[PDB]
Amino acid sequence: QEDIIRNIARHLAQVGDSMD
Amino acid sequence: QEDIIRNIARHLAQVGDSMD
Amino acid sequence: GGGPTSSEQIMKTGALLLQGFIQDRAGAPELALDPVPQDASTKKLSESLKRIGDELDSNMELQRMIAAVDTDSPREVFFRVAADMFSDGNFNWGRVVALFYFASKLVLKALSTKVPELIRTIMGWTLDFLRERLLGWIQDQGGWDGLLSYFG
Amino acid sequence: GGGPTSSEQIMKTGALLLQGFIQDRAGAPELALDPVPQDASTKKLSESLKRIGDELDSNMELQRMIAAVDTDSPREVFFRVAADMFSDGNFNWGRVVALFYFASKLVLKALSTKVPELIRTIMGWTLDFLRERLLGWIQDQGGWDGLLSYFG
Repeated sequence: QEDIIRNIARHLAQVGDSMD
Repeated sequence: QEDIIRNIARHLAQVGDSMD
Repeated sequence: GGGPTSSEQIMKTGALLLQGFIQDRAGAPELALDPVPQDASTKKLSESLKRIGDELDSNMELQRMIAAVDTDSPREVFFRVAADMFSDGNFNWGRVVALFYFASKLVLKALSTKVPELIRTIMGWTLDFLRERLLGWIQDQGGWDGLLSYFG
Repeated sequence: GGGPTSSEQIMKTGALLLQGFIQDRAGAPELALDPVPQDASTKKLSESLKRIGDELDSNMELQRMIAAVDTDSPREVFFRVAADMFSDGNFNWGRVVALFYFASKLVLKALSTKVPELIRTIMGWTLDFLRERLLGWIQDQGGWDGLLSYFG
């Protein structure tokens, strides 16, 4: 689970960064 | 969870019964 | 009364945007949510948020990843994701927006577990009443096959 | 040496059918499973099982229901389902077949958790070796952007 959560965060961070 | 498990069993029992 | 830069205004507008955003993604008249009051500028912001929410909903791989987390303890999940999202010490509006989006998905995931338990609770009452008050009559009908007959 | 009705033969043939069935549904040369030895009659049985396995795989609602169980403790899950399936005291071959099918799905669900942890374990070794033995050289390249250059 702890790795699934990490994966989501980093995809969200990436989505967020790619919005610029 | 305990209800999810019950649901699967009863669908399996039903599949099994409907095989006849 | 501070302007846009005051923390007062930031928290106030933040709560309005967030709530409007999560409600819009949560949408049976019984389940109708009251609109958040918004001036023009906050309205434009909410529109933007809703469009981005819709594009993010289209990424199936993100949806798969979100649905795979166990939200047995959603608060723990929320703060882990948030911490991780901003761990590198960088900020941008995209990340804030994506965080709001994750909060709205957590509402829907929580509901996915709350609704069956709500159903179970009310079934408990109903079947308990049925067993003690109606079962004798239902037996006289020969059980639920009687209702088959009744409906033809 | 008992015939078909002896428990010896029932357990022996049962293990052969079950294993052949689960292996067939588990199918990269490294992941090739050795065939179970079967006389003609056991072979016909396995064919039948495999066809039923394929039809059951097509019921998307069953697949959704199976994937929703938490197999944190798969043994507990297995015995609960089995007990429930036969709780009414009835038996038929369909139910036995559907039980075999559920066992094969549990293998695949267990693998779904085992494989990422296997990957994590080997990454642990690899990154540990990388950190202590290769990092200095990789730094001299300016990190992984060096590999970008190398690949052009």
